[PDB]
This record gives sequence, C-alpha cells and structure tokens, in this order.
Amino acid sequence: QPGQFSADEAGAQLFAQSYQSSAEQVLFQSVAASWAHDTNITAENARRQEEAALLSQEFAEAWGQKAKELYEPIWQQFTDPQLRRIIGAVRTLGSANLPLAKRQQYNALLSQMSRIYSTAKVCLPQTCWSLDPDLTNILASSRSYAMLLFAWEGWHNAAGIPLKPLYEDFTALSNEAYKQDGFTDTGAYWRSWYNSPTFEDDLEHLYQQLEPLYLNLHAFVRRALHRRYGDRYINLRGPIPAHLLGDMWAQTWSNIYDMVVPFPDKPNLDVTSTMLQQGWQATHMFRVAEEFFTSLELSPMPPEFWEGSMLEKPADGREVVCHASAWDFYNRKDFRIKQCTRVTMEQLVVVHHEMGHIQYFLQYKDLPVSLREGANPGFHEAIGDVLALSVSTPEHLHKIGLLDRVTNDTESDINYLLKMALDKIAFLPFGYLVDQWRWGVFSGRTPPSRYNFDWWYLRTKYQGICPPVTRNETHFDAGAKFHVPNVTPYIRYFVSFVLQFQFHEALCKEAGYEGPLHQCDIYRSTKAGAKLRKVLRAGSSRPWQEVLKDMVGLDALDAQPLLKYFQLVTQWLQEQNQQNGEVLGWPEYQWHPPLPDNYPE
Ligand SMILES: *[C@@H]1O[C@H](CO)[C@@H](O[C@@H]2O[C@H](CO)[C@@H](O)[C@H](O)[C@H]2NC(C)=O)[C@H](O)[C@H]1NC(C)=O
Ligand SMILES: *[C@@H]1O[C@H](CO[C@@H]2O[C@@H](C)[C@@H](O)[C@@H](O)[C@@H]2O)[C@@H](O)[C@H](O)[C@H]1NC(C)=O
Ligand SMILES: [Ca+2]
Ligand SMILES: [Cl-]
Ligand SMILES: [Zn+2]
Repeated sequence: QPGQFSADEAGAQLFAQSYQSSAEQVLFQSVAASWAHDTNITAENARRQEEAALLSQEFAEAWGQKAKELYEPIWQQFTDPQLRRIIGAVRTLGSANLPLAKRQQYNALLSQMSRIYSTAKVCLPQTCWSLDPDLTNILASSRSYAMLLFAWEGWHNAAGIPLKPLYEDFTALSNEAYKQDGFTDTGAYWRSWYNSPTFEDDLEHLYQQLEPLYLNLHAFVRRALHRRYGDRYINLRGPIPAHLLGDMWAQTWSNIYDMVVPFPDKPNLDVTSTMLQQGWQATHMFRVAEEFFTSLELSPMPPEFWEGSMLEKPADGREVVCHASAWDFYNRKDFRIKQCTRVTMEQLVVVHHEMGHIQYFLQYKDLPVSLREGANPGFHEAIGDVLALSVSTPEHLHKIGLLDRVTNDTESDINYLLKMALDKIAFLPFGYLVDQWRWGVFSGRTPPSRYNFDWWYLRTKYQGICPPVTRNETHFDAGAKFHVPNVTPYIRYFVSFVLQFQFHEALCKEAGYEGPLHQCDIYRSTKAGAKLRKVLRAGSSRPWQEVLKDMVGLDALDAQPLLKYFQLVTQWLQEQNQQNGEVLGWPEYQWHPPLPDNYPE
C-alpha cells in the first residue's frame, strides 16, 4: 500500500523515492516471472506470469490514486522538470479508471487477442501451417504466385477476421480509460511520449523527404517482379501485390534480394561459413560482441549476464521463445539475453544489436526505475541498429578476422547498400502507417465499419501495394500483424530508423572517420564511445531533443543522414529507373491482380 507524503513539491520528492523504491520489487517480479516462462513455457509458469502482472496493476493503481489524491492539481506548474514527468506518469491510471468489471473486460481482451494471433492456423484441404516458421518461410522462399497467395490470404483470414469484434471492444474500453487521465483518446496518450506539440507534422515532413528513395526502390523492385511474374500479375504503373516481396506484410523485402541483385557476378558477402571453420559457437559470438563495446571503453557484460542468460536453445527439451530479446530486471543486478543463437553472419549482427540493448541498461541502471528507459520509445532500437551498422560492414568483419580480403570495387558497394535498402528503406512506409491507422481508430475517424478500407488506403498510399485478392469489411487485415492484437506501439520503429542514421553520422564523425558513410566502423573508437556513453546513461532523465542535440547537434529528427548514407545506391536506382522509362509511383491506383486460373485448386 502507498505511504503518507505531503502535498507540495518538496514532499513530492519523497513520494517518488518511496514509489521508485517499491517499484523495483514489483518491476523485478514482472520481469522474473516472464523470464521463467519465455525460457520454459509451462502452464504453471504462465499462471505465475499473470499473478506478477496483476500485482503490478495493483501497485500502479494504489500509487497512482495516491499521487492523484495529493498533487493532481499542482504537479503541472512544478519546479523540477524531472519531477514534472515522474509524478505525471504515476497519476496516469489508464485502465484503473475503468469500473472493476470492465478492467477485467479490458485485460481479457488483451489475453484473447494475443492468443488468437499466436494460435491462428492455415489449414489445408486435408494438417495446418502456422505463422512461425511455416507461413513465414513460404512468404520468403516461395516463388509460386498461387502458393504465396495461399499463405497470404490464408493467414490474414485466419488471424484478422476473429480479432475484429475483440478489437472494437478493446478500442472502446481503451479510450474510456485514458480519457479519465485527460486525453482525447489512447492515440493522443501514445503520441504524448515524445513531447512534441507538432509531432505528426514532424513525421510527415520526415517521410516527405524519404519518399523519393522508396518510390525508386519501389519501381526498381517492381520491374524485377515484372520479369519473374509477367504482365498479368505486375502492373508497371500500379501497386505491387502485397505477397510478392518476401515478407508477409512487405515490411522488408530482403528475401527477394536474389531478384534485384545489381551485380550478381560479384560474390555475396557471407562470412557464415568462415565462422564455423574457426570453431565459433554461440558463447564466443557474445564474447566477440562484448569486446566490441570494451573497445569503445564501454561496460563489459557483468558476471550475472553470462550466468543467467540463454545464449543457446536449451538441450533438455524445454519449450522456449527463440526471438532475440534483451531483459532489464530493474534491480541494477540481473541483465540477460534470451536468444536461440545460431552460428551465422546475421546472428552475429543480431548479437551486437541485442547487446546494445544491454549496454544501454548498464549505462543508466543508477537512475530511478522510472528513468531506466530510452530517451524516447524509439531510442533502444536506434542504438541496437546503429551498432549493427558498423558490425555489418566488411571493414569490421575483416578486423575481427572473418573476411581475409576487403574488396574495393563500387559494384560490390552497390550490392551492400541495395541489400540494406531492402531493409531500411522498404520498411519506412510501413513503420509510418501502422500507428496512423490506429490513431484513426482511437480518434474515431475509422469506425469499425471502415477498418479494412482505411487500412488498405494507407497501405496503398505509402507502401504502394495492394491486396492480391479482393477484400471487404468482414476482413480485418490490420489485425493480422502482431503488434495490433498485442497492442504494441509502432511509430517508434519508424523513429529509430531515422534516429540510427543520425546516430551513425555523429558517431562516425566523432570517431574521425572519412569516406563513404556506409563503410564506417566505429570499432575501437574511444571518442565514439564517450558520445554513446553520454546518450546511454541519460535514459529518460532529460528531454530526448536535448540528448539528441548534445550527440548529433540537432534537436529534432532529420532524414538527411539517412539519405546521405544511401546516396550512392539512390543515384544508381534513379539511373536504372530512367533507362527503363519507369513510372515512379502507382498512378493506376484502382488496379488489383487477377486470381490465378482455377484458384485455390
Ligand atoms: C519449468 O517450469 C516448471 C514449472 O511449471 C518447473 O517444474 C518445477 O520445478 C521445480 C524445481 O525443481 C520443482 O520443485 C517443481 O515440482 C516442478 N513442478 C512441476 C509441475 O514439474 C521446471 O523445473 C522448469 N524448468 C527448469 C529447467 O527448471
Ligand atoms: C465479403 O467477402 C466474403 C469472402 O469472399 C471473398 O471476398 C469477396 C469480396 C469476393 O472477392 C469473393 O470472390 C471472395 O472469395 C464473401 O463471402 C462475402 O459475401 C462478402 N460480402 C460481405 C461480407 O458483405
Ligand atoms: Ca523486427
Ligand atoms: Cl512508441
Ligand atoms: Zn532490438
């Protein structure tokens, strides 16, 4: 239960300490119980994950209503701006304002929407495929239009449809809750984490500068799809069917790199085989990564990291979650990683990314728990990726003894950037739109009667894609993407994509590097590390604009560092598109591809 504190700013400082102190114990339980589950999926452990979660709601309610009984009408016009937000957070009760039975209704909807997603199956005319790895693989590897069309249509129908009636009731209750906290809708509350009165306009001006890069990549890749699939399925002036980009959601188009290779005569960069020959196992891949940070004079992994982490899939027939993730137990003691690591090149990069999340934790663990977060929701993924921007370059792989010779031809530099663009450039329109759709549902502009209409309106407006089958309003294609039924903000991922290349430009300049930006490697740069150490140890204890300015010199998001990065492959794509007489964009916006002859037979 909460304590007894005064109703002024000087006593608020006391209400924080006791609150921050008790939050450790409660926060630690919620992370410890999820760990005992995600590394050992048993029903009994899943039931402990819920008890620890409900125990957190009780803590946030009790300490939130207390905060609201004391300082509610006098915390806004406060002295210390750090306290202005700490108590501002505590007073926000979200679902605790709802009546008791609805609070139950709110949670049950979260529980059912997540489960409905994980257990959605695509059964055949016979056995049934699942999202991971069955359907994911098909969408990446298969090159039969009719096949890809079956996985795409089957999954969206399976996952989307049953989620719509639940999502409506969730939106209705999510908004009732956060209005009692002073917000027009949940969206306004989400968007308030960035403290930017012109946030949505700043995001549109960002993408307006980025759109030329995607329209070029769009046409270039659309021509590649025209050769493989023909004219009956690829309109050179219309949208691209949404199942021919190697990804279920077209987020990234990296699994169709074998179709768009600028120069296939040059060898693909893949040091995976070399790693196996030198005897690298998972544990060594992390020791290598740990050394990347210590070269920057950053913190090494503490003993608890090695003791507790899960660096390999367990051998004792334990059901685990294999997706790589980094865990902060909010006790300044236990930091771990759970990853079914595999001795591959991509995994080596992933291990550095996930270790960035750790280095972040370690650097700000001396702050109050409320400030053990990134500067804004889009920082963690920006720190993990900016590191991977150095570790993925052949320059670095050569220095850690994984690439004997470093080629210098520009043709190979175009293949590297193109492979990058299929991840960093193709995702921008998607990371931008996902929350735009939710912002519309939360505000009301997108009532349940127009879930799929506004969904595909955005998908066609930004990604330049279209459904390969006809869709009406019984379908809820927005729910077929994990982050929707699981209620996970998405605009942060569009932000980190912009942020990282800002972090990269700065860290490379600080390291003294000169030359093509994509060939930069901050490895063994102690001046680059000190710059990171400033950002990482700040957490959220300062405005993210300040931190970014101290690090990058600019107090806002700027897409120019990203454009400068892809400067070479951008010009090369404009030349290819003009030699082909391409039409950037999709003027024939009403176009949809016909069904394959006698489908799905
Ligand atoms: C995975 O979770 C299960 C619980 O669902 C663990 O099984 C328990 O383990 C403790 C520790 O030895 C025993 O005292 C309990 O009797 C076990 N309960 C059941 C129902 O078997 C299991 O140990 C966990 N995995 C690992 C590797 O410890
Ligand atoms: C909505 O769609 C349902 C599924 O049928 C598929 O979509 C329609 C639009 C056609 O393209 C059809 O060839 C597809 O197989 C229909 O069963 C339903 O009647 C449609 N209309 C509604 C729900 O009002
Ligand atoms: Ca991801
Ligand atoms: Cl966010
Ligand atoms: Zn990450």
